[PDB]
Amino acid sequence: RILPYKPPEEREREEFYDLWQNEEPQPPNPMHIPAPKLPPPGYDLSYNPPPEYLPTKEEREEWEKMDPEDREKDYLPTKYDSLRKVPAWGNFVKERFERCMDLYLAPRVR
Amino acid sequence: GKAKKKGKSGAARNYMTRTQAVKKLQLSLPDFRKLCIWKGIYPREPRDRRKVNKSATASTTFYYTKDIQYLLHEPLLQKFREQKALEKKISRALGRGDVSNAARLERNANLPEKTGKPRYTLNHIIRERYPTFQDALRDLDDCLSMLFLFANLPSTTAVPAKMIARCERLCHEFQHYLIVTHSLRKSFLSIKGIYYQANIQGEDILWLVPYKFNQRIVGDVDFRIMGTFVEFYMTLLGFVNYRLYTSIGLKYPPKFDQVKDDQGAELAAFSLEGLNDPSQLFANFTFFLSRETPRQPLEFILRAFGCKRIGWDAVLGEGAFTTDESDPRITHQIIDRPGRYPGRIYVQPQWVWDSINDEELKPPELYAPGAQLPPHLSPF
Amino acid sequence: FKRAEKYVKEYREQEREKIRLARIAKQQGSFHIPAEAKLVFVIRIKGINKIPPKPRKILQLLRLRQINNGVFVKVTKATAEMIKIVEPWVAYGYPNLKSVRELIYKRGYGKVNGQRIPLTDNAIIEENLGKYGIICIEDLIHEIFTVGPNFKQAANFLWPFKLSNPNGGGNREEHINALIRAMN
Amino acid sequence: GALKYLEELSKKKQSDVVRFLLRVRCWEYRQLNVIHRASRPSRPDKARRLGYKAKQGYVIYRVRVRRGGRQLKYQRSLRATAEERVGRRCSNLRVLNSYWVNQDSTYKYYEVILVDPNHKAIRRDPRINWICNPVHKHRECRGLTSTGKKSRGLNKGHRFNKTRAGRRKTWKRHNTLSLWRYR
Amino acid sequence: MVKWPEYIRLQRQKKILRMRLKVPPAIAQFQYTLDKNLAAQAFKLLNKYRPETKQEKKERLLREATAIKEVSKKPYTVKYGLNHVVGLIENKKASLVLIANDVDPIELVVFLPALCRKMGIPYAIIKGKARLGTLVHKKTAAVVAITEVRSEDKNELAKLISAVKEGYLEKVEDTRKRWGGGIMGFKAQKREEKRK
RNA sequence: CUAGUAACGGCGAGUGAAGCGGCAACAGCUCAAAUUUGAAAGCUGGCUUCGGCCCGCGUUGUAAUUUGGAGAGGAUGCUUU
RNA sequence: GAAUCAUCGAAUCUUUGAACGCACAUUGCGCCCGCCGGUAUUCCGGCGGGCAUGCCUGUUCGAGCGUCAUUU
Repeated sequence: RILPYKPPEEREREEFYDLWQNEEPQPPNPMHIPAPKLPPPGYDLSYNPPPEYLPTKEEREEWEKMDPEDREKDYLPTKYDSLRKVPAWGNFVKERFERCMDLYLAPRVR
Repeated sequence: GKAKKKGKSGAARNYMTRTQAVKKLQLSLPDFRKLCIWKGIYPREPRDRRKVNKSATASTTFYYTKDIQYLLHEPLLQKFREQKALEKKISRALGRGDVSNAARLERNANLPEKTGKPRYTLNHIIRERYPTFQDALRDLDDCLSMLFLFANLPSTTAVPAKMIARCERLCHEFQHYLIVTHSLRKSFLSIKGIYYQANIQGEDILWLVPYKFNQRIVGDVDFRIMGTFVEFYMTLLGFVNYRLYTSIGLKYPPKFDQVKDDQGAELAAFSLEGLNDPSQLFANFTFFLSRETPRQPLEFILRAFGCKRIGWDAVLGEGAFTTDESDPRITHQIIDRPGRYPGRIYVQPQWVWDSINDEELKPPELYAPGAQLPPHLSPF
Repeated sequence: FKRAEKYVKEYREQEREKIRLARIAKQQGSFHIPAEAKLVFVIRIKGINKIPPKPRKILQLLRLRQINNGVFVKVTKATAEMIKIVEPWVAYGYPNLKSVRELIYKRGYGKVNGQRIPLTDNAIIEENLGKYGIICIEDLIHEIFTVGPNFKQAANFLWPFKLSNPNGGGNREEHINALIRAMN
Repeated sequence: GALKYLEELSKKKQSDVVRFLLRVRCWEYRQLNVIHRASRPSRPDKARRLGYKAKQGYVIYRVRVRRGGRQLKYQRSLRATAEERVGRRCSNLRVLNSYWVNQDSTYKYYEVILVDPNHKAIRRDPRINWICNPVHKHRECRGLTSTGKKSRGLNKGHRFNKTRAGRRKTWKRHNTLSLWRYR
Repeated sequence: MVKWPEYIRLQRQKKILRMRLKVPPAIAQFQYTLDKNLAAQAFKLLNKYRPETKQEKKERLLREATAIKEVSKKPYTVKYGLNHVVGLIENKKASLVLIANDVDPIELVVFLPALCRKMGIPYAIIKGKARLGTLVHKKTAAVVAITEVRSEDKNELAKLISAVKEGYLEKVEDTRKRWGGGIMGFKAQKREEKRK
């Protein structure tokens, strides 16, 4: 009835199943509105776009002069000759955190 | 003839404010917010906010009656009261000075810092939220994007190094599922990072893997809210990864060596046992990544397309082909610098991504080193 | 207000350390280690509040002042006796490739103009050093795993790593490589 | 043996240490309710001697009763009036016994031991499971406590002839005309 | 002005009455407890002789049971319980006795300082019956005692026995016999002058 | 049955027992006051595959031993489950 | 397997009444949870389970310079 003794260091040595085991189709209720997925990555998101997609240096300066969150696009394309010249994205985590409040703090309208 | 009030009848019965929902649930505001992430509760918009509440503002958020009633009957709400009393019991033995009673009560707590497995069990909530495996793959889009982003980020109080070590272990396990089934189709290079598209059961999954560098995290970010997102997605990851391995017949969880993982094998330590156009691309080819090229995004791609023999530098990893560059077995070396053996083709990692996207063997003469690269295109 | 409880303890720790420090100089400063040059990642842990003056000069020499910092050193017959003085406040051990590559990637800070900036661009690397044979972070990563002559500047470039405090996770040979994983 | 010391101290109750305690407690008990509750007995030696245990199902209640006459005298004792007022308050419990705790010029203060017949610790214990039986409902109302046995004259001897089995039963026996068949 | 709750006022008025009324020497000696240094040194020794809790006693019995399937000395713990402790001090088995100052029926400990002084065991009076229950692994302990310690710290108890004697016992010697009271404030002094 | 006796009384009216003896029926016990102190050994819950887990009560005392025509402790050797 | 049959271990059991959401001389007036029908996420009607007081044990929440510890 009773397990014998194991010393507590050996207890620290000591310390998956199918969710859809019986799966049936379920009709979705019309009130629940699913979240809209993110757009697919466009041509201009690439680190080496065609040179017709270059803006010149004036609106790069004009981009940095005006305040953030006043932009139609949070990005403009850049040119990089090699992947080692490409740095990490500066505001990636802030964008994903803004997606979090887009996912659970900003409402959906059907 | 009966008199009925406009305040008590109408949209006020249907929609309820956030403050009224919190007071009804008798929970704290972070507790109510966390339960909304797990259960998928959503504020939505009423048709007329004035009809819902006469004293109301557009900045205020409302809620539906039915999903609030689900939160009232949530077993997690019962589990929150049990965990709160248990957290009071942890400070009991600390206050008494009872070290042994503190050791066992934290062991009864099963706190996630020392375990890595999430604190609460949400198998029933995930089952209620996702009715089909296709919807799990649809939410795997943001799940894998969350997983690889927060696997690159360092450890904090909300996300300890144990949970990232579990995250990078399970992310490679899902990657090992992809390289067995050859599921990856499109790879995309971008300033934000590297995008990947793979097809599973007729469903496409997109995720973004930033470059392995130092990403600044400072500002106003809540580590608790990204922590509960990871905890929800980690539980969704484990049951999906168990389903996919049992679907293909490979055993789950796969075995691994801690010595190889500590020595830097990464993708090489994870050995997968079968029993408890993509393949034709580099069907019989040898690859050698140099020290500059990113090993982790490259190794994911060519193993997904079934290339057999790949090596890299000793300082880049462990458990690979021979490190020395004098071996003539290698055909294509991936170099990116600003030997020169005639038997070895010298080519750039940009050629790798273009050849995966086009699947037409783009010429290495055009992608020769020391020359300006052609503009690559987005497959989407 | 501070009690005579702490006064006697502080003077007892000071005479114990002075005897041990004067033990060390009077005896031969030789460690039971092979003469082959090796590499140490060394971490300051708070030993005692008061500090003696010979380690005062040498802890400023390792710029190891703040709580729970780390830095990479290379052992010589000199650097051993530097390590063989500062034992109670530091932990010394041989790193592994996974431990070192993560630590700079998760936390990489550089020193220019007396400023602690992150490691955001490899173009910043060439703007900082440039002409020392280094080409990116992985060049510095390889420089850590096998010591070259330019490691002296790479140690000087690299800021001390301000690691996070663990919640409970002299010489330790592999236990410090367990300590980096517990507290990074 | 701390309760032997308490027994000797309770005997000496006009002395300086105890009269101080009886003064400060009477002030506190006066400003509390009439039929308030006590978490622990104020006289643990008297509670122990009378049957109180530190077990779930045993509670203590404190009662203040007005002192004086009813020159008609109320034949019910002030302890019997105290016991009747707890039972009408704690109607789910059974009055075990009671004891004196304090005095004033206007009030007398008693502490009453109650036993819960519906707890499981009480029904399991054969030393107190007798009070679980339905004969012992409201013992204080029938004169079945130590106060009631005193006021009913339930002693033995020539001195207690009229009341040693109940005076109403004895008066019925002594006033009955017994007629037999073969008279 | 505002109205306080009834139990708040009653427990606050119990403060003023205790400090105003002059107290007989049996209860007045409980107002003189020991100092911060002697408490920490006493509890340093006493923590070393804590009893075993329900968890590590159940594991220790599980030790000897599974070994019997497949040699001990006398345990030394701090002694507690009133009738157990006063039985020990009546039999001169106790070395040091530590008494709480806040036993709600004070009579349960009011004979203890005289009984310890008659029998010859040195005693002390400490703040907190909750602090003694911490040592005991109970909620509250009215009194604790030490009978015998291991030979590792026979010297530590002897120095604590002396430190309790010359630091607490020969300082309250005159205040054992003398009454309490005499903490009258400015409002009480003006009221007494008006009454007289 | 004692006994309309003793005893009490505008000693008028009156009131009014009991021990003994013969029967009927019979049956004895539990605490508090003790230090288990070489080990709170006691008990309520609610979680369970039910086999045994935690929470609380409780040392200001829950079990065992003992209740003054007794008893405890040692020793002692038979007899009981 | 009849019965204005007997037995009786399973059910049903309207309003009241110690009478228990409020009122009562009206088949009325409120709140929490769920369901159904009729234009129906908003309107109406109906139905189901609940909502008295004193006290006991536990659970949980709160207050009190009542009160203890907290520089190793």
